[PDB]
Amino acid sequence: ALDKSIVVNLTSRLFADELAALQSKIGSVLPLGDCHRLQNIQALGLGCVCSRETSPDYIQIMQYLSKCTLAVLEEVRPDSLRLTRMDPSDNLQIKNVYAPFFQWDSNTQLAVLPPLFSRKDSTIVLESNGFDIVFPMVVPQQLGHAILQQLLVYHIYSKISAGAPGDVNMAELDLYTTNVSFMGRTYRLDVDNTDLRVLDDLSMYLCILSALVPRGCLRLLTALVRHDRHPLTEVFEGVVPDEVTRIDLDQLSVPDDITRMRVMFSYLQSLSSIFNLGPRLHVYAYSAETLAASCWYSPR
Amino acid sequence: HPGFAMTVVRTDEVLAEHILYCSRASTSMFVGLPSVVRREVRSDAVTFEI
Amino acid sequence: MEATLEQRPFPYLATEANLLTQIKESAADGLFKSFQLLLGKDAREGSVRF
Amino acid sequence: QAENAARLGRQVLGLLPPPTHRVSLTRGPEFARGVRDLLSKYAASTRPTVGSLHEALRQAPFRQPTYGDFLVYSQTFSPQEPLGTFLFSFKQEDNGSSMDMLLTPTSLFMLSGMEAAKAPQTHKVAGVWYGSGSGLADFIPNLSELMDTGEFHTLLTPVGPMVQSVHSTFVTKVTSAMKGVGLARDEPRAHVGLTLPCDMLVDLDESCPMREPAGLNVTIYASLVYLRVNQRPSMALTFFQSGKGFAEVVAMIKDHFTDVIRTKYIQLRHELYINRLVFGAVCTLGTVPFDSHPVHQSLNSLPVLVFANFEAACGPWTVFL
Repeated sequence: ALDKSIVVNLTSRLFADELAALQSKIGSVLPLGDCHRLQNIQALGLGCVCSRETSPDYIQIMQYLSKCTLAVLEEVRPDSLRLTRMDPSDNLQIKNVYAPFFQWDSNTQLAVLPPLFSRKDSTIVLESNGFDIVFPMVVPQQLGHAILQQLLVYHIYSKISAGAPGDVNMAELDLYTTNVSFMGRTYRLDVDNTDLRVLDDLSMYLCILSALVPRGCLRLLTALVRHDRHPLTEVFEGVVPDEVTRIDLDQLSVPDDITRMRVMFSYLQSLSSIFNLGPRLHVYAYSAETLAASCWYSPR
Repeated sequence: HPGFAMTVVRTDEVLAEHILYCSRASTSMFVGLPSVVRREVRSDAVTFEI
Repeated sequence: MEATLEQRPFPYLATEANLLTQIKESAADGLFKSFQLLLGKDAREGSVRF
Repeated sequence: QAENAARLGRQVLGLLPPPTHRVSLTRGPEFARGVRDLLSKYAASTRPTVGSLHEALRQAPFRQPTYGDFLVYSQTFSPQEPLGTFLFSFKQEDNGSSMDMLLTPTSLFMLSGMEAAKAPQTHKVAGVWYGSGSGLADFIPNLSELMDTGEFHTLLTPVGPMVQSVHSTFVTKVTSAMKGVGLARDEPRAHVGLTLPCDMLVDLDESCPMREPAGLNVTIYASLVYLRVNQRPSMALTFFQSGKGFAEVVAMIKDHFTDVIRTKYIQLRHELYINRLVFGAVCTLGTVPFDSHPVHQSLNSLPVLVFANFEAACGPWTVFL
C-alpha cells in the first residue's frame, strides 16, 4: 500500500560525458541522508562527510553509514536522478558495478564498507554542480573483514619503515598483504603507495589498546579475588604471557590508573562496534552473465 | 614384449531413433485443477508458480 | 540521450523581433549551449534522404 | 477450456501486491476512503455475525517469505527427511555452474566426529542415513585443517527450514525458506514449521520458579564449538532457545560449555598456537513467538520437536569465548 520513491532534482543540466558513467552503474547502492522523496544533491553520496579538502576518514564514515538510509538507482534521466528506497527486510535487486571488481556468489552476506581505494575507482565527479558523489565499497562480509585486516597491517609497517629502514622488508611486506585469497581466488589490490590516510585512525587506536591492554588486565585480575570467583578465570592465568604478570603497579598512581582504565574501555566499545555493525544485506540469487543479484536489506 | 598379455575394454554410445508402441486405452489418467502460488515478490518483479 | 542539434529544415517560422544584435561576439565566447555555424554552400537546405 | 483459463484470471489478479496509494487531488477527499487496513477497531453488535464482520476479516497484513532454490547431490541430502529440518550452506569454491552443498544437523553430526554419549539418540539415526562418515568428507578434504585454524564457522551461512524436496536418483532439488513462514506445498493453506531433534536443542529458560517477564519474542540461536577429542580436532553444534536478549545469553552459553573449556586449555600450557585460541561462534536463526509449545514427535525412534509460527531471520557468526 505504501509508496516509496526518491527523486532528486538538480540546478544545472548534466554533460554528455557524465551521463554514460551513471548509465554504466544503473543499479547500485547509495547511502542517502534523508528519508523523504524530494531532496538536494549534497547528501546522496559520501561528499557530505568525506571530501578532498577535509582529511580522509575511516571511522567517521563508518559512524555515518549505520546512521544513514540506503537507496538503489533505477533510471538516470537528465537532470532528475531516480533512486528507489530501501526498506527494512525488503526484497529487491542489485547490479554489481564496483571498481575493483570482486566476484559475488549467492548465499553470501553483502556488507557495505567505505571506500579506501583509489579515487577514480570510487567516485564519479559531477562537473555541472561541482559536487562529488561517492559510491561505497560493497564487498562480501568475509572479504570485508579480511580486505580490511591486511591493509591495516600494511599501514602499520609502512609507519615503521618511514621511522627506521632496517626493521621492515618491502618484499616481505608486499607479497603477504597485497595478495588476498578468498573462495579459492586471489585478488591483487591496488596498493596506492605512490606518495592509505583513511586507516590512520584505526592504526592509532589498535596500538593504544595494544600497550594498555596487558597493563590493564593485570590490575583487573588481581582486584577480583573472591570465594565467588568465576571458575573459568582460574584457567586463563595460563594464557597470559609471563612478562605481562611482572608489572610493578607501584609506578602508576591511583589518579593515573583511573584515567587509564577509563581510556581502556572507552576505546574498546568505540572500536568493537565499528568492526561489527553497519548496513549489511543478504543475497539469495545471483547470475554472473547478467551481473544481477537479488538481495534483501537487514538493518542493524 | 613384456611377460604378460592384456585385454582391453571400451565403451561406445550410439544415437538411436526408437519406435515406441502403445496399445489402446491401457492407462487411465486423472487431470486435476491448476493452482497458482506466488513467490519471490520484489519491488522489481512478481514471480508466479502454476 | 538528451536533445541534440540537427540541420534538417522542418518548417521555419517568421519571428517579429530582431535576433541579429550581438551574434558575432556571442557564439565565439559561447553564449549558446548548442550553436552551429553555416557558411558558403552549406547555407542551403539539407538532403531529404531517410 | 477457457473456464480453466478463467480460473487463472481470478487467482492471479486477486493475488498481487497491494498498489501504491496514489489519488489525484482533483478528485477530492476520496483518498481517506481508500484507507481500510489502518482501521483497527471494528463495531460489534448485540449478535454479530460473519455477515457483519466479513469486512473486518478481509484486511490482512502482507506477509511473504523468500525461497531459496538449491540443487544438491543425492548422496549428501538423504532422500528421506522430516520436511522441516534446518539447513546450512557450506561453501568453499565455485567449481561448477550450479551444484550446491547443504548440511542438515544430522549430516553435520557425522562430519564432526563427536562421541556417542554426548548426543546419544541421533547417533543411531545419523548412522543409518549415512555411511561411516567418509561418504561426505570426500567433498571437503580440509576437515582436518579447517578445524585447526578455525575457518569452518565462516563458511556456513544458515538458510532456514525445508519447504519441498523433489528427489531424483543422482540429484535432489531442495527448496528452503528465508525471511519467514514458508508456505507448505502438498498440503494447501498450511505452514511449514521448523523441526529440531530433541537431542541437539538445549533449552535455556528453565526455573522452579524459586519471576521473568513475558514478551512477544523468543529467539533460537545456533552454536558451533571447536574442540579436540582423542587428540583429533572435532566440532560440536548445539542449539539454544531463550528470549533473554543477547547480553545475557553469551554469559548463559559460557556456563553451559564450562567443562569443555576446562579440558581444552589445560593442553595449551605446553604449546600455544594462536590459531587454536578461537573457540566458538553464535548465530541467530530467527524468532519464535511467545508461548508456542514445541510439540514432541517421533520418527524412525527419533524424538523431534516442531516449532509452529517460526520465522527465519539469519545473522552472522560472532566469536564468543
